[PDB]
Amino acid sequence: KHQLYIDETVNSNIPTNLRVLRSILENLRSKIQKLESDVSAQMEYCRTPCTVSCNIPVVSGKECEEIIRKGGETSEMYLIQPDSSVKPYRVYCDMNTENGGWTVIQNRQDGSVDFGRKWDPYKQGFGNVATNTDGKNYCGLPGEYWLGNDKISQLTRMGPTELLIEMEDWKGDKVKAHYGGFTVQNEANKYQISVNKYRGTAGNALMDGASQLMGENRTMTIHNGMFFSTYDRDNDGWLTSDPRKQCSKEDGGGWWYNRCHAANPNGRYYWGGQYTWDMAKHGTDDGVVWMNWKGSWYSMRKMSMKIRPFFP
Amino acid sequence: KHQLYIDETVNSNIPTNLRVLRSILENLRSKIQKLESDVSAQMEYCRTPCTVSCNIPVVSGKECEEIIRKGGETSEMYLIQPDSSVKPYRVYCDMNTENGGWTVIQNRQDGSVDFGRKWDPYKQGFGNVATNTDGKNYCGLPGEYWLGNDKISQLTRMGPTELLIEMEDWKGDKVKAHYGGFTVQNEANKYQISVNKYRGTAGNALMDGASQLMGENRTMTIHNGMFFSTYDRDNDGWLTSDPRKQCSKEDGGGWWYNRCHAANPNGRYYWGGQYTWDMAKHGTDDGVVWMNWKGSWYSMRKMSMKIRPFFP
Amino acid sequence: KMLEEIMKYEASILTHDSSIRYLQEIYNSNNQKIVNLKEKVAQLEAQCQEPCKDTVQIHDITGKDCQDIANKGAKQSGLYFIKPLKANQQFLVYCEIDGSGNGWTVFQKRLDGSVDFKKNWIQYKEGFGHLSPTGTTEFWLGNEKIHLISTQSAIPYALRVELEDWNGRTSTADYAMFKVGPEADKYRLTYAYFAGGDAGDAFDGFDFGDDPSDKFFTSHNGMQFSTWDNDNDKFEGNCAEQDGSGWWMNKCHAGHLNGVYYQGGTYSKASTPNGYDNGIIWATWKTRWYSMKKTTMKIIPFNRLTIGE
Amino acid sequence: KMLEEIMKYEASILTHDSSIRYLQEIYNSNNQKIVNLKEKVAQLEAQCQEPCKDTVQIHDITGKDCQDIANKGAKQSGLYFIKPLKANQQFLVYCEIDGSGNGWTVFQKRLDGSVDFKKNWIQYKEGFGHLSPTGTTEFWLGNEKIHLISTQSAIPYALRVELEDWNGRTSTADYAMFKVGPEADKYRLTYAYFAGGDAGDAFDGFDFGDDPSDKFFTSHNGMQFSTWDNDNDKFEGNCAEQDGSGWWMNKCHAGHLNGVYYQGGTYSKASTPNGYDNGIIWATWKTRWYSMKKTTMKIIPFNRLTIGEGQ
Amino acid sequence: EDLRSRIEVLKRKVIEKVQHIQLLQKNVRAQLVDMKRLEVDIDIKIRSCRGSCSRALAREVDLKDYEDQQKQLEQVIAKDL
Amino acid sequence: EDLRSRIEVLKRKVIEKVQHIQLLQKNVRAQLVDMKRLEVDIDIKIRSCRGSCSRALAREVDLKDYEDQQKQLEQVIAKDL
Amino acid sequence: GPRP
Amino acid sequence: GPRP
Ligand SMILES: [Ca+2]
Ligand SMILES: [Ca+2]
Repeated sequence: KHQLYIDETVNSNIPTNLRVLRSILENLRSKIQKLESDVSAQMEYCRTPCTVSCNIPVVSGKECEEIIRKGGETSEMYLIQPDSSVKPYRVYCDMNTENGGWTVIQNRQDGSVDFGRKWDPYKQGFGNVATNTDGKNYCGLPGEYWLGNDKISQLTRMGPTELLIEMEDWKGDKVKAHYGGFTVQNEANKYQISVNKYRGTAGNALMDGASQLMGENRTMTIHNGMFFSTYDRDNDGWLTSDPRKQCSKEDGGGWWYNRCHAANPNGRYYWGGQYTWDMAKHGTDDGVVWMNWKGSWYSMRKMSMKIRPFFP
Repeated sequence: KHQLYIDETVNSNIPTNLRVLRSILENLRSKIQKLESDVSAQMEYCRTPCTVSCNIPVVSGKECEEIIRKGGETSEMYLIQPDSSVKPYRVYCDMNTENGGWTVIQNRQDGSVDFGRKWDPYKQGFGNVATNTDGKNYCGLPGEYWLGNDKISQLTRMGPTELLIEMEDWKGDKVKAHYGGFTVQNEANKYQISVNKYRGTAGNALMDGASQLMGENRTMTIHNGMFFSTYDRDNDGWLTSDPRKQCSKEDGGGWWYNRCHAANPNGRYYWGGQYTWDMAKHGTDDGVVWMNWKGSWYSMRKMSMKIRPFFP
Repeated sequence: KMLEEIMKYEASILTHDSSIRYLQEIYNSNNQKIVNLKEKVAQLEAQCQEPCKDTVQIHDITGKDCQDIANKGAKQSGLYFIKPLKANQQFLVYCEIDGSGNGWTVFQKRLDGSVDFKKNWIQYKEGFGHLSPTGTTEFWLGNEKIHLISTQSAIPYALRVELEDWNGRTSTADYAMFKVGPEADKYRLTYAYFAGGDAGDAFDGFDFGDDPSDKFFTSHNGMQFSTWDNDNDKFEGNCAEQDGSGWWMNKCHAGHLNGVYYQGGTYSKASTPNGYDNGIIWATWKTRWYSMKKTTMKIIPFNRLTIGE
Repeated sequence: KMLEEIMKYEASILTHDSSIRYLQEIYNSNNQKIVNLKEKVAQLEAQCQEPCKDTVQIHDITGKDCQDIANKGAKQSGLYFIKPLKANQQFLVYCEIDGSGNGWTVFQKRLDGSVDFKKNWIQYKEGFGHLSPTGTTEFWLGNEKIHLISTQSAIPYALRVELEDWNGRTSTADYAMFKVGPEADKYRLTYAYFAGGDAGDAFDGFDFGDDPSDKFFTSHNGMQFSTWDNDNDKFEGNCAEQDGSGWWMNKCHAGHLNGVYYQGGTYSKASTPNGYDNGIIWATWKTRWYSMKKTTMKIIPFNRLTIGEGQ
Repeated sequence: EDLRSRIEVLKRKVIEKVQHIQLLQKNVRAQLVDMKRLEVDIDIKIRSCRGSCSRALAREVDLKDYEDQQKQLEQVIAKDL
Repeated sequence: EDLRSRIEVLKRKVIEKVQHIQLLQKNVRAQLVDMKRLEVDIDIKIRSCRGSCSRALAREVDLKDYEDQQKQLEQVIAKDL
Repeated sequence: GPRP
Repeated sequence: GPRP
């Protein structure tokens, strides 16, 4: 008859459509307690810190290369002093990859260090340079670290320095990206980056931007010529629409972002190397990305950056 | 006729026997003036004395022998100190005759020193130990001297000391008289002399007396066992017939006289080595004699006495 | 079923309504939990920003050498940076400081055979091995650095050897006016004389009997430094290459602190490659077939021992 | 011719009689002359009993060393007897005393090449040369004695070298805490450090160029004493015998004060026997081929130099 | 006026209510989204705590429960009124 | 009594006189003796003054004149009256 | 290590 | 001096 209004089916409709709405709103209610617990535990674990006993090698020099020349041939933590004015500092030296002499400048491998740090930490450097092996007297293993922009700048500026960037997905495949020319300006020039002569299997995300993207979008991902940006201090390619769009953000890595990136070695360390926007804190490409290889939404298992004076 | 008495021949006799008596009594009268002059001159020469600059050798020891052992090998004036209580004194050391080490104890060679001295000078010592050579910094030449009785005594009494006496006539011939044993007592025993084991070419005037003399006269010239006698103090072999007979006399040497001598090293230095009783002040054997060799009336050109510890 | 089916439904909307106000208690509570949870993990993030603690610390006190440092006011044996007078760039060394105020600057230490001393020229010139603040690690400081210190100011330096057998029995051996030349002199070794020490002047050579000349041929004073890739020894066949190490050979040795590390001390001709002894020997103390358990060579200004007023 | 021949004779006895009373005037006069003449030569004998005057005199003031003597009240540089504490028998030395009160006890001096320093062990142990109160005579004092003084009491002694070229230009070189060991230590030489002096620490070795090792091989601190008949040098062939002297070689020298004395200073390889330099050289001041004109090595208690106070 | 005149005096009610439901599904839609995102953040921040702290809670994550729940929500939200 | 009675009044005279001569020859005999002896003594004492004085008179001695004179004296003394 |  |  005239609009029978069988919203009595709703008396079978609402019930079922509420049997879920409960089941989930309660499953969340449980998930919280576990995490609450999980965090407490960790805070307890943190009352006491991690330690290392990194005995110092006898050989030393301006940097890794010089060291290898001075007979130092084991890949490990070495003490270097580039400029005869700088207080010497620890660094990890890869003494065997492409003939060795590689001053490790950044290293990712197990997500043990927060890379989402402000301007200062990136300047000074942060993280763990090296760790003890099984129980040897020395620190032959590199930890995750960032040498700090100042040291990097100074180094690349002693002469022709070449950057070597290696990475590896979660299935053990490994590629590399090599640049014959590599430079990082002083803080005054906002650690402005510059690269040339790329040669490698990884894809030139740095000079050529994202191979997958087109025109407008592709060049806005190129990093050559970009400035360094930390979530607190931003110098990327953007419209200052207030704290709105910023490539670098909360716990997001400091890097040379253009109108964002094509590669993000200091991004977030997602496990398994697979993530999604709902996983991402900001629904973005948070990860330890290299679009030219695995594209977006894939945090590599391993990512490293090391230098060496060219000496052509 | 009855005693013609031709003492008129006396008027030719006396005249001639008076022509001499004048000529001589006047020639003497002339000789005096010369000598008067000669003495005067010498007195003028003596207003100003003779001098020497006897620089002192670095090496030293109890005596010559020790010195030669201590590296000192040049014959010259050395400073020795026998007993660690005695004020060290100068002495000439013959570092090369019979292997050297001879402490020169008396030396005659040119008549430059009065040896006719009283008791005291013989005790202390007198004379010139050494003189400068051509013009060297040192005194390498032995002058005429007498070490002095006390020193000699002490020395010969430090142990077995052997005496070596050398002499040489005016024709350059040289002999020696060596005695394995030699000793001289303290002043208390009047520097009583004693010798043994003679060995030499000069003749043993000291123990055996004069080879030329017979019995009575020969033994009265033996020196062994005699005492020392200076003209002022006499202890020879004699009859105290007042100041009459004394072996040692005016300007005559001090020596170990028996009923006089067989050898007189300290006698008077006659030139040419030939003399006569009328030349002799007292008509005696005044000279630097050694009867067993050149008998009496012969003053050698050189005569020396030196010692050295035996060390058999 | 008029006001019968509908009777069962006009009030059945308040039956299920106990899942609307009820299902907003959770959303408002769960939401809040997270708000604070975010805060909690925020405290956690803070907790871990710091890197692990490296137990190796270095001292801010520099000097021409460990004694100079000891003077400045150093009280503990540790790693320090020193820059010798003629030196251009400073470097780390291990300073041994006693309570008496003596600052030993160590240039060689063996203790576990953990490091291989079969190193070439460059390596022996620049230094190798590891520095620890507790001197519980073996290393070689480097001919160049040794040269630099033992030569600055040119004021009496004394070398002290310290050995220890596998029986915890020790023994020293000192050498006054110790010094090592520049590379142009192939880092030649020289000392004025053997001072005290109960271990014995092995540097003076020793008579092994094999031949009568052994004695000279085993002295090291005046000898130049030698590595397998750089002869300079008196032997007409390269001791360094044979005995495998870096040392000042002279038709080989009598003292050999950079020799092969033999566990337990006692070794034999068969164990050795070329057959000749190459253990850490020190002839004047033990046999040429007894490698020490520990070895240490440190230097200090000579006056620091020949002390007085 | 009765009272005619006899007349000529009875009064002719009074003619010749003028030669009896007359010839008793002379005998009574001449005799008298001698009486006094004897008296005269007697005064003469008196005049000469004394021996020549030896211009060399020694001083009655003893001490452990020249400075000690300088304290006692000595004012002049001369020969003195000193007996160091551990010494058994005293000995003569030349003390150099200035007006300021410093008593330098000299142990070596060269100035005319008058003495040969090509002496053996014993000779270099006991001393040789000559001591003069005017220090105008060259000599070597004797390792032993040097040892004794520089070691008695064991209180800071300082060494001072003084050279002088053939141009009257001088220069010192000092060394604090100088000392020489016993014979059992082959009289080794050691010093704390080179103090002032404009001549240069030649004892520290010198780089002659010939080889890079020269520099060490010419240092003398810690070196033992060496003579042709007693090696003890670092050289594998005896510097002492070759360079002909007594010194503390170390594969030879850079400073050589007991070297051969070359007149004029400048010498050459041809002049030398073995060809190597052996003159009195002092590298940090002149060439290894320039032998000094004068050389002097004296010592004094260190405290007489560091100023401070006095007592 | 109290027969079937009250059909609508019941409708605005069902309307005012179904809308509250519509508001909810989008509020939990977001809540879900927030959770997944945070579980992750946490998982990541704890591993990061490994390089500083003495210990690190051995974990993992299960976006599955999150995923299949998101799907049940959408499976419902896609229903008009 | 004044003829040849005065031969003897002349003899005691020649006697008293020849005796005076006999006295002289022995007085000079001695004088000669003394001289030679003294010439010598002097010659000796002067050389002896060499080791003490600045200078020493260069001399010698000639006992010859002395000797041959002694001989002339004796050659005469050996004559009776 | 003496070496012949 | 020093020697070869
Ligand atoms: Ca060889
Ligand atoms: Ca030698």
